[PDB]
Amino acid sequence: STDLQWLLVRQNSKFLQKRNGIRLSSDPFNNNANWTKRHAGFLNTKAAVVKTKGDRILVTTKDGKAGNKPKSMYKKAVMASVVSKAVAAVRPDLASIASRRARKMASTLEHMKKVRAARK
Amino acid sequence: SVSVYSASEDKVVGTCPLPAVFTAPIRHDIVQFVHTNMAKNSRQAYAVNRLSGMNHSAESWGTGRAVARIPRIGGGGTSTSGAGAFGNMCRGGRMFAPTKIFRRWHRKINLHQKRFAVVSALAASSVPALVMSRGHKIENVAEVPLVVEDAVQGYEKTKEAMAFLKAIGAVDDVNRVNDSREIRAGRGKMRNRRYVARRGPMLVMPDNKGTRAFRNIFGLDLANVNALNLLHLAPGGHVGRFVVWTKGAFEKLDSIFGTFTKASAVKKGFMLPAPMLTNTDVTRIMQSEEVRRVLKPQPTNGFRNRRLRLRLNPFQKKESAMVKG
Amino acid sequence: NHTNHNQSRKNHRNGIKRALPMYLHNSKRGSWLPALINARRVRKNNQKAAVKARRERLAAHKA
Amino acid sequence: PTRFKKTRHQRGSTFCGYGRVGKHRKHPSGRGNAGGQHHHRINFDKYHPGYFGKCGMNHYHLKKNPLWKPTINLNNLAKLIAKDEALKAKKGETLPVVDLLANGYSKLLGNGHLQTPCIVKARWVSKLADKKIRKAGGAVVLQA
Amino acid sequence: GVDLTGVQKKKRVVRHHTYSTNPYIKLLIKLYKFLAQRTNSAFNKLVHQRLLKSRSNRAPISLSRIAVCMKRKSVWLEKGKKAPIAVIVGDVLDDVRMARIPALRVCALRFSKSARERITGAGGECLTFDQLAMVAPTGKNTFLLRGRKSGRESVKHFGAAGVPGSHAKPFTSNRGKERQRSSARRRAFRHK
Amino acid sequence: YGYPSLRTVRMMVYKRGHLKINGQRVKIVNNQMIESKYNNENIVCAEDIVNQIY
Amino acid sequence: VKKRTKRFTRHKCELFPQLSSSWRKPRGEDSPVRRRYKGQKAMPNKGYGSDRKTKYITPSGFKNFPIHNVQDLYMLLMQNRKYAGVISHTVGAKSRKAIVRKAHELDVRLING
RNA sequence: GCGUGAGCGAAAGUUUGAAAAGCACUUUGGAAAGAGAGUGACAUAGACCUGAAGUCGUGACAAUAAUGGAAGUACCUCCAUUUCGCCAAAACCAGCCUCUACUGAGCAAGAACGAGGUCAUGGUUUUGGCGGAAAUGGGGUGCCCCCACCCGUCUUGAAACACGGACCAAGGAGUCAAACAGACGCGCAAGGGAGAAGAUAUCAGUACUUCUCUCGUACUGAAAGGGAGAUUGUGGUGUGCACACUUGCCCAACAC
RNA sequence: CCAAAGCAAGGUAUUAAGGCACCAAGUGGGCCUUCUUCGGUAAGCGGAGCAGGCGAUGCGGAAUGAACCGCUUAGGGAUAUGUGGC
RNA sequence: AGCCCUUCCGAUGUAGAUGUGGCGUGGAGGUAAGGACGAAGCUGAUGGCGUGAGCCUCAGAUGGACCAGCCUCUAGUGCAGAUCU
RNA sequence: GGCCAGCGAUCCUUUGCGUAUGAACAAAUCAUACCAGAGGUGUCAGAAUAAUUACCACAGGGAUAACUGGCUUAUCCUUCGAUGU
Ligand SMILES: [Mg+2]
Ligand SMILES: [Mg+2]
Ligand SMILES: [Mg+2]
Ligand SMILES: [Mg+2]
Ligand SMILES: [Mg+2]
Ligand SMILES: [Mg+2]
Ligand SMILES: [Mg+2]
Ligand SMILES: [Mg+2]
Ligand SMILES: [Mg+2]
Ligand SMILES: [Mg+2]
Ligand SMILES: [Mg+2]
Ligand SMILES: [Mg+2]
Ligand SMILES: [Mg+2]
Ligand SMILES: [Mg+2]
Ligand SMILES: [Mg+2]
Ligand SMILES: [Mg+2]
Ligand SMILES: [Mg+2]
Ligand SMILES: [Mg+2]
Ligand SMILES: [Mg+2]
Ligand SMILES: [Mg+2]
Repeated sequence: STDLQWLLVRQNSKFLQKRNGIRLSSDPFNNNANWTKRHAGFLNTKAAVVKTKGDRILVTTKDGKAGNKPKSMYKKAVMASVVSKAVAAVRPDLASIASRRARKMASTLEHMKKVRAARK
Repeated sequence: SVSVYSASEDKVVGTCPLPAVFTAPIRHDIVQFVHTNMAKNSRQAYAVNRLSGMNHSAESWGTGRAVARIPRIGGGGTSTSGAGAFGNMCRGGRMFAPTKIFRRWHRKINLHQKRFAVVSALAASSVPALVMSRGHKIENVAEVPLVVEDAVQGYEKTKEAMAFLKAIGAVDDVNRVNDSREIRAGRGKMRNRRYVARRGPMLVMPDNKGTRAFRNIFGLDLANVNALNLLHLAPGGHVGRFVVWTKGAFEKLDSIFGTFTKASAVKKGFMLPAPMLTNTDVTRIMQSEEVRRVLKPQPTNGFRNRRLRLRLNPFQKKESAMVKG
Repeated sequence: NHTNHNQSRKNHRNGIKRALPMYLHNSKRGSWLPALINARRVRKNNQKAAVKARRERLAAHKA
Repeated sequence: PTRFKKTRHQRGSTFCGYGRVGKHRKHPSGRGNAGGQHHHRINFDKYHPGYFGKCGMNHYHLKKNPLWKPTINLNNLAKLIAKDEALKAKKGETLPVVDLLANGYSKLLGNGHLQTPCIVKARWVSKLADKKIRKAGGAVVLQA
Repeated sequence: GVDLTGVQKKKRVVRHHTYSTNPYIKLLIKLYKFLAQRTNSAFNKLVHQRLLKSRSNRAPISLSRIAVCMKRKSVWLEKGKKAPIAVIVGDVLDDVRMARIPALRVCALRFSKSARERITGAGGECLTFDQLAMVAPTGKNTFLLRGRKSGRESVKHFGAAGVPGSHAKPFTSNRGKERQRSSARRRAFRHK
Repeated sequence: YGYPSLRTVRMMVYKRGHLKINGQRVKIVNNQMIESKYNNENIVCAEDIVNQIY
Repeated sequence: VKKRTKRFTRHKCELFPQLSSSWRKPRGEDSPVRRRYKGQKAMPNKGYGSDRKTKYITPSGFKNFPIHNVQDLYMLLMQNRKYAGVISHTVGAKSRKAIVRKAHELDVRLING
């Protein structure tokens, strides 16, 4: 189970980034890069992420139904509480953060269009 | 159960049940304890010469000569004459505790813990989170455990095999290795360790006849089911390696390690250790309805502050009214 | 030299431990023997009636 | 592991736990067991009371193989009998037979409450074992 | 600026975390730490603290000693009361000296392969603390037990042998070395 | 030492008064605080305290 | 607002060029510093611990977090008001061009951009 | 190299550079050398990688027993951060603090009103000042006032007229083995474990196993020797978690 | 036990977490002082009893002082004190 | 760099004991990453962080090619003092 | 036993006492053992021990003399990796 796995990868894993004594996750699927069981979605039976996808917000999801078939264990879906509505569809507790990342993904996307355009 | 993806292509060639070994307990501490001690057996004696630093004639000049009483090399006509000698502190002198050829270089591990460990590190490779956790790029992998068609060992040419690795999606973790290769940091490089590179997928052949094309194909370690090595199953002593089981190597993986309920046919009376927990996710229990039912469901100075005193002594205002006059 | 200084201090650190309670190491043994031997004869009979008593309570409890 | 020695903890604390006074020497008393009858007398007498002296008859050239008489109690004969074979053993019926030399035992001490009969087959027996073993309806048969 | 005399001496030394490296103990402490805090039950508070103990202080119990202590407990139970679960925070070991045992329902960290088979040969369940929590979240008719530790051979060595009251076992590779004439010996008995 | 006046008792109990609670040194602030400490139908007020200690 | 802003220097580092300024606890009965006479240097102790919610916080207000490559920046994407990437000293000026025009696009702070 | 000798016995990295391309030629000098020039990507790479400390020279600068601590301030800051927010001041609320009675004029005596203080107290802003610079912080140097006995050491006692202490760099001291023990971790558990060795597959490793052996499950006696259940089951009793039931059973454990 | 069934024996104020075990170190030159003494002509002397100290501990004070006085000690601020002062 | 918050009590200390997701060193199994757009080393009114051991950054008008992080393993592992060499 | 002081390990010897061992077997002898005394360690919790060194030596000691200051009228406080009578 995940209770056991997390207690295995907790002291070390590819994803733990214990730098300067600070501990952030390199995990693709973590939302706030906080090395926590709530978030370590690579580990969780179910998981949700709200990364950008070329201007578009992307909301990768991982219902457990796929089980252990990594090639297809994760299911993307491109797309502001609506994204949170999708993420809660799989992980209800992740949603409050999944909304707030999903926003900050938007301000980043707006901020960089301002920056990428200003780089001209 | 587990589908057996063909080497030739994406399509599965059929399904096989998980051998009970993958259901076996994952105990990282034993994989670590066994790995730690097991890695010492590869290990090789070093020692200083029996009589280094001590190969001189030396005597202390005694006291009464305005010099420390360390032994001094005698004679004359040389730079080393009168030079201190033998003590660990001196040049050319002896090391503190000279190294011996009879250090305990190697270790005993109980045959059972060595087995508890190979079990736990295979069971740890059945779990994609642990296996991608340790470093492997498993994102293209069709499934974990990745069992694969038996004729994958029929390959002769190396690029027959390279075609196979892309098919099963393993090549992204083999690219992980070819790219991970560089000159070792530190001294180890002038000690025949000049190149370090990351562990990649461990193909596991049914028997010795499979290897040829998969030799040389760098970043692809080969393994034999009939001699699985915990030094390879848990590199670094961390469980979770990526293993490409061959279908033949996989189906006989309970013939080797046995069930929780049935002895190994090769390892004597060995039998998979019973989980300490029948229900290994404690958090699901705590949140269970059977368990939820039983759960248990400004002023400082009180004498001079007016509101504080009126609170401690409700009658105080009825008393202060008495004070007027 | 024989000064007893710092001794009652060093002794009252872990207190003067008070003596064992009378209900503990209450061995007889070196007790005036003839009494001691008759006491065995009674205590052994207490045991046969203690056990005989529990055998009673169970048979009584089959009801 | 050198990492874990308190050698490594007290790097910096000048006397490595041996004390500023009363300095860590060499052999502040003698080598080994020196003064077992002198300045370490209080020590051996407290802890190793029988240590000094002689107690009995000598046995020149002892041969322990002839002396080899390992024992199994009645209470432990289930260790030898197959649990499957031992399943039904009425005293008046057929019994499991248990050679004890095969199993590495020589005498048969008659300890606890045997109750399942067996025909134990052993070199030696206790006064109480052959009695108990019979009263259970089993039988020791002497062998060598 | 405070008398503290006798305060430090009253400080207790207790384990507050397991030294066990075993992951499952930690999922098992994770449970009963929770369950001990979130329930009013004193059973969870015992299973939780014992679970934090040394394997020294978690002594194994004979299945023989469960069958004894259990029937001795259950024999008095009023008819139609099923017997208590026999929880132990330790290993449960088979006993050759008791071939036939009652359909016990033992619950322990670990079972010998012999204990587990005899336990099920009697038809008794051999359940873990996981479903102990799921069947007895509270210690409801559990019968928590401990394995013995006085007969442990380490404690036979406690004290001195040479001291008159004592029957400590002297440390000796050589049994015949410190053997002694009856005359020269410490007095066996001595009143405290 | 001496014989406190009723006023001296008030000031200490109201100003400097601290209950032991779960071994905690707890500043008196509520009569709720006092009735919980003293499970005693007699001792409820901080006025109960000042009468007792006077 | 720090307890102590000064280093706790080793006693008599100033007289002996070889001694590093780095702290060693004084020993020797007669050490003026461990006997803690008032005119002497101080020793470090638990009491100089910094306030614990302002601890590790650089005057920028960020906690520094090491960064080595452009991927690390996303470890700070969602907590960019709490952590500030400090690019490692040994990343190339090459790669730093890439970390920096990307640490700009993401709104993550960098201590040495 | 040393010693009559037996014998003792060093230091030394040619690690310039990719290559010698190892500075031709001009110029001063008797020369060594210097100034140019040249080679090379670099010659503060020049017969030499790096290039520390300490020491010294020099320039500039602050300055006027040592060191040191505390706190400021003066000046400087190739530093940090912040601002285009920083310094202030006032207010409000809270907190906090300070500032009759009896008696025969006195006390052993109680509050009240009123007012003040304060953010190195909490919360409420307001208002101004400053904004290539400002601002806070750090750093440096000096000063001021103040504090301050050289450290290590054995010792009852060290600033000692007690020992060791010129500088710096590199080195330097609880190690390895083994036998016990306790503790802690792990494995299995009335068993545990192998060792030597073998057999195999592929690499002094891993995997595998026979047969044994060994510690243990039984102790005791000098020894011959003998060798432990109770009246389908805790030998009893006392005190004894938990649970059960409104006392039972008691685990362990101690005691008898 | 008694002559005996009765006797004997075993059985139906303030405060404060108590006890027990294991392993192990350092230590085993002490010194001063309080009071009490003993020896010594006397001592900054030898010896003890008691307690407290220094040792191992600063800080504040007695101008100065190992042990006197006050107070004993995390990093700081306000307040108020202690011994001592003005 | 404590899951968060709340309240309470303690804090000296030689010999000594113990703790420490305590510091730091050479090496190893791992992981992750860096480097001729300049590694290590060294220099530093380079600041920053940490009670601290220390780490980090800046700058070299230093260097010239290796190498930090993290978990595990290891040790010939930390020096003002030995009339130390 | 004569109140209370009047006495002593291990090894060994020796004496007694009631079987045991001398291990291929057996008896006798011898020896050993158990067991209980005795022989003694008076340095009395128990090595078996003469001087000398100014020819002397080493490790230390101001734990300890002379000496050197102090105190007192001898102490042993400083100093024995040296304070010139
Ligand atoms: Mg050498
Ligand atoms: Mg040499
Ligand atoms: Mg003495
Ligand atoms: Mg210390
Ligand atoms: Mg020690
Ligand atoms: Mg010394
Ligand atoms: Mg000593
Ligand atoms: Mg001494
Ligand atoms: Mg013998
Ligand atoms: Mg026992
Ligand atoms: Mg050079
Ligand atoms: Mg002295
Ligand atoms: Mg035994
Ligand atoms: Mg003063
Ligand atoms: Mg402390
Ligand atoms: Mg080394
Ligand atoms: Mg400088
Ligand atoms: Mg060393
Ligand atoms: Mg004596
Ligand atoms: Mg003296």
